[PDB]
Amino acid sequence: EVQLQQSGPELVKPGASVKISCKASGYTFTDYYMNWVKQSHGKSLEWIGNINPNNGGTSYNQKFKGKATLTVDKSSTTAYMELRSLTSEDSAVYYCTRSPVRPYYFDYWGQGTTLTVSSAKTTPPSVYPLAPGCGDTTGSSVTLGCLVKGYFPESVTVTWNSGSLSSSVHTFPALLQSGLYTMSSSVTVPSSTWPSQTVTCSVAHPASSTTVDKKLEP
Amino acid sequence: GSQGERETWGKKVDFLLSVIGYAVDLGNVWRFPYICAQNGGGAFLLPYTIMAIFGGIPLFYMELALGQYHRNGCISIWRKICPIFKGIGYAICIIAFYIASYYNTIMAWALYYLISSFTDQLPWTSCKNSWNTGNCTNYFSEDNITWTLHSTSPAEEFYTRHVLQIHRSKGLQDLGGISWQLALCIMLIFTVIYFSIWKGVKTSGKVVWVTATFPYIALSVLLVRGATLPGAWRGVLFYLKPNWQKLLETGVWIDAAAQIFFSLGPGFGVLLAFASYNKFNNNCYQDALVTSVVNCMTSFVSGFVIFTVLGYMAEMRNEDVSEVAKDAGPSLLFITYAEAIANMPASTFFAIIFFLMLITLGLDSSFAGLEGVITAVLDEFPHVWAKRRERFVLAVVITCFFGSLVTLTFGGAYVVKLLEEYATGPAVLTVALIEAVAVSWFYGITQFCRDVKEMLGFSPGWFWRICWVAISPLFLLFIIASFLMSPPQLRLFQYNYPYWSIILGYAIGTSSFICIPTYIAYRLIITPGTFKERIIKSITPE
Amino acid sequence: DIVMTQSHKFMSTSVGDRVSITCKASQDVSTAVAWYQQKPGQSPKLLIYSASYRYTGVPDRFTGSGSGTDFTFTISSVQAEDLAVYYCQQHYSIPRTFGGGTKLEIKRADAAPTVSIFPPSSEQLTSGGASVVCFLNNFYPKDINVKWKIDGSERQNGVLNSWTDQDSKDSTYSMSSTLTLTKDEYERHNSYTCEATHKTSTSPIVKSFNRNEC
Ligand SMILES: CC(C)CCC[C@@H](C)[C@H]1CC[C@H]2[C@@H]3CC=C4C[C@@H](O)CC[C@]4(C)[C@H]3CC[C@]12C
Ligand SMILES: CN(C)CCC[C@@]1(c2ccc(F)cc2)OCc2cc(C#N)ccc21
Ligand SMILES: *[C@@H]1O[C@H](CO)[C@@H](O)[C@H](O)[C@H]1NC(C)=O
Ligand SMILES: *[C@@H]1O[C@H](CO)[C@@H](O)[C@H](O)[C@H]1NC(C)=O
Ligand SMILES: CCCCCCCCCCCC
Ligand SMILES: CCCCCC
Ligand code: NA
Ligand code: NA
Repeated sequence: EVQLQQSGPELVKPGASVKISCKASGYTFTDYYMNWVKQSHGKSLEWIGNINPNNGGTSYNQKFKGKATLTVDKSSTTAYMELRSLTSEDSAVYYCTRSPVRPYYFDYWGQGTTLTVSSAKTTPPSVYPLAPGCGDTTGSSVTLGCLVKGYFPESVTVTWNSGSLSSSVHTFPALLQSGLYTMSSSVTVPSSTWPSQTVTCSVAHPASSTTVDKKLEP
Repeated sequence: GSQGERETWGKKVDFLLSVIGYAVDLGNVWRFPYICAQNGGGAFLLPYTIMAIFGGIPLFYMELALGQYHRNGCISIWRKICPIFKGIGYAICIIAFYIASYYNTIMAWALYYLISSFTDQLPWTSCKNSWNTGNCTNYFSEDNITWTLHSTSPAEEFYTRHVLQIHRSKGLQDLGGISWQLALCIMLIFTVIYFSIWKGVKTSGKVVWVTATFPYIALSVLLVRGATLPGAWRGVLFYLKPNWQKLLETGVWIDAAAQIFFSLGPGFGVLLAFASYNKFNNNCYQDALVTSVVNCMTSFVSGFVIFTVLGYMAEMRNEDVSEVAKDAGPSLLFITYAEAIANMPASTFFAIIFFLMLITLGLDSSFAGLEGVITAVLDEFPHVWAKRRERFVLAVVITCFFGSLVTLTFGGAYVVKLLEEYATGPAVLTVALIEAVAVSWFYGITQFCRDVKEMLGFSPGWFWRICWVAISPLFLLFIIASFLMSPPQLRLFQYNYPYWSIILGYAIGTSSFICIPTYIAYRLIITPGTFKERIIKSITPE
Repeated sequence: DIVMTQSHKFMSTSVGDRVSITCKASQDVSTAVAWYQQKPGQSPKLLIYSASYRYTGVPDRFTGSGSGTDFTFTISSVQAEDLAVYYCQQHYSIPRTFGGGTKLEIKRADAAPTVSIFPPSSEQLTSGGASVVCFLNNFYPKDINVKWKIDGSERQNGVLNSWTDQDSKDSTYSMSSTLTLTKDEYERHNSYTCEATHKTSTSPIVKSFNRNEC
């Protein structure tokens, strides 16, 4: 049960600073190096630096010297990384990963932390239901779906009936336009469960902390 | 008169190998390869020579000439040059007492490592010992093993917890008490140096025959051994890989200068004493040139001797030779290299000849080290001393032994670092600067060139004169200023030195040359007449 | 520093085929190469360490080989859930660098795109807008044309195509064509129609609906 739980998404204006946490469990925290890997959108992994939890023995990368600052707390077994002078390039997904001294592999990773560096205002998402017409042909399966328009940044989660069931859910990637994102979701459910039971799509926006739920109606 | 003339050398080759044996030591083996690897690689060869030709060689030759000309000790020679600077001859003495406090103890370790290498199975191979912890993980064990932040190797465990026993101390604060084993070892060493000095230059020219010739043989064996090891090309590559961007840094030049200073060991009076016992018409140029050219070459091949083995070690592990060579100290020899030796056929052999090599690397250098001081005191206090030489030499050796008991403690290595980097070093550089200034700007460089013109039959070239006049004192001045402006942060065995360490080091350092200004004040307060007349009797030879 | 170069940014394979990814390093590495697997939307997962050795909790189908500068990660039996981006990484010199990444796409038989058109909801009409949606589900490959028709006329403005990543169950792509329009313009037209042209059939799939209360 080696688990590495990081902090949530962060939306910060350029020039400011941001701190990311990393709570470790399931292993002896004082036994392994704690690392931080930066992954840009569509790019490769990029090792920032490590830190020795025993004494805080940091080892940064030359590319990140003066860019990132690593700290550690043994009292709660939690690592931290601070970034100052934030720019558009810093807008990426950051991981904190465990690693031994030798051989230096990254055995366990964190779930990641989506960082968005922009001065754009936190816009709440508009949730509009996408119900099939009353003139459509009900076959062996009906396809439902929900639409999300206008929100910032890329931090949204669309679930279906508390994650049950979702064995045919198709989620479409968000598209950015005029500083606002727009995405959509669909689900293929048989005709023997609609509209008999209750099917409700949930749209959560952690950046604006807004959760809107909409039920499909033919 | 009661006594007329002093003794001489038994043979040219004897002292020719004596000075070389003193120049060559531990530092030649492991310090130069490391500092050469991390400062431009092969490109470090360029500033290393420049700091030699302009800095090292002129000081070496200038030091070697005065001794063979005046034939006086480190103390009595100033009475014939600049009496007020006579304190120099005393300062060095005190300096020596500090140096001998640790420089021998190192050898002790090797000795303790040598007497433990007579077993068919070397102690630092297995983990089933009385000093190893539960962290001890060795090879010929389960595969797939993965190293941990707290994990240690049986070699590291053997050095740390057995011989050095540094786990029994919390630092400089609490280091007591003394280990009796290394005490017996250092007693054996203080005994083997006694019988090589007590009879004078007669034995110190004969004992050197073995101590100075053995390391080259052993280095040859280790060379042809390490060359046959698989993946040894990595260490050589890392050893010679040119990093010309390092030459732009003003640091590596200072590193080279300091390095070439300490390897040469001028300005200490040892070369003065060795030169004292020699033919008057004997050549000084060729002697100085040859010896030095060796002290360096020897460093150069020693580099291969180390990096082939470390390359093999990086091959057996997983690369980046810097990782296996992170620690820059005795641990590179006592842990890394030793652990590399343990994993080779005929390990007992390659261990014995290696530690024996270390000991012989140290003694010869330790022979002279005492030899210079003894010569100085005997020449300063003649016929009140020399009643027997064995008495005085014994009186020195025992004193050095009691002075080394602080280093024989559990937290002794800490003291070694502290004394070697914060105390003795900058003081030797300082007194070397004082000598370089005194001979060139007080006694006169012209008269010196005239003395050389008397000995060699011809006046030294402009290339050397211009070096003694300006290049050398600035050469030392640069190093001294570089150190004093930013003393290095000391670290040893996962232990950072306290902030007050520099205060203690400087305290020990300053207490060494308290004698020169107070002696200047002594003669200045003793000599009657005007202060200008006193300084005139202090500037003019006696 | 060290440059881990993956020449092939993308590689195609089928379910059950043998696939191998190459990794080129700057200098000689001996046997210090690690292979990580990163599924779309998840964190990287260590599969191979030290050239050939497998990590704990890794299936037998994942292997590793190589010794020097060129290294190879081999998969014997490709599964639908093996769909991920694979990375190689050196672990000898500081700093630790990674490869470009090889996105392993799965090749299979063609599939007919289930097209489904959807009328603007009343909740969107309340705010004062209307977007007709055209979903394209379960097809292969990714290359597919989408043409819109408001009232027989080819609509091209206000159309957004969104392609998802490949599927990890049946390996089928899916896309969404969105036609965003105003309420005023929406209430001036009745029957919308979206059509899709794929390689499965020469005749484009046509879906249509009426605004007059379906
Ligand atoms: C050889 C003589 C002349 C040197 C004496 C200089 C004095 C002032 C120096 C030398 C050693 C130094 C001490 C070294 C040890 C300690 C213990 C530490 O917990 C407080 C600082 C303290 C107390 C230092 C204070 C300053 C100190 C006492
Ligand atoms: C220079 N060559 C390599 C020998 C080194 C040994 C050394 C030496 C001097 C007195 C002794 F009793 C024993 C040994 O000679 C001079 C010297 C200066 C410093 C400084 N700072 C440190 C050590 C020594
Ligand atoms: C191993 O080392 C750690 C710290 O280095 C120490 O806490 C632990 O007690 C050691 N193990 C044993 C069995 O002594
Ligand atoms: C591999 O090494 C690790 C070191 O932590 C160990 O936990 C693991 O059990 C080893 N693998 C096997 C199969 O024993
Ligand atoms: C590299 C220096 C070897 C000798 C170390 C002695 C400490 C004093 C040196 C001060 C100048 C660096
Ligand atoms: C200037 C050196 C001062 C040292 C104090 C002991
Ligand atoms: Na030397
Ligand atoms: Na020697």
